[PDB]
Amino acid sequence: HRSPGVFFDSDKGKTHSSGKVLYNARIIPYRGSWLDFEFDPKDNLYVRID
DNA sequence: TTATGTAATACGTCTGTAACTTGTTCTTATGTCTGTTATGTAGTTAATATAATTGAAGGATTTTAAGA
Repeated sequence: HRSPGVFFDSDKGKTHSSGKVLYNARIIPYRGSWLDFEFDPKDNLYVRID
């Protein structure tokens, strides 16, 4: 499985019309809720909870 | 020649078998009534107590309605 902790990933420029590689961070515990922090194509940082 | 008397032979026939049928008589299987016990239903309890719940997770593409 995936080790608990924080993983920093990117979409490799395959989502938006332009390249615009978008970066996100995901924290996963052994037990509990997930947290996500993404970048949008407008260069603003957003949060997702579960 | 012809009466006579035996003998073959064909037909009734008296009786022994068997089929058709009923009486009735006894036995048994079944349907029903009744009494008793277990099952199924229902109502009530009065320190006080006053916004769940449990997960779940590397998807990748299309098409089509709402929002602006």
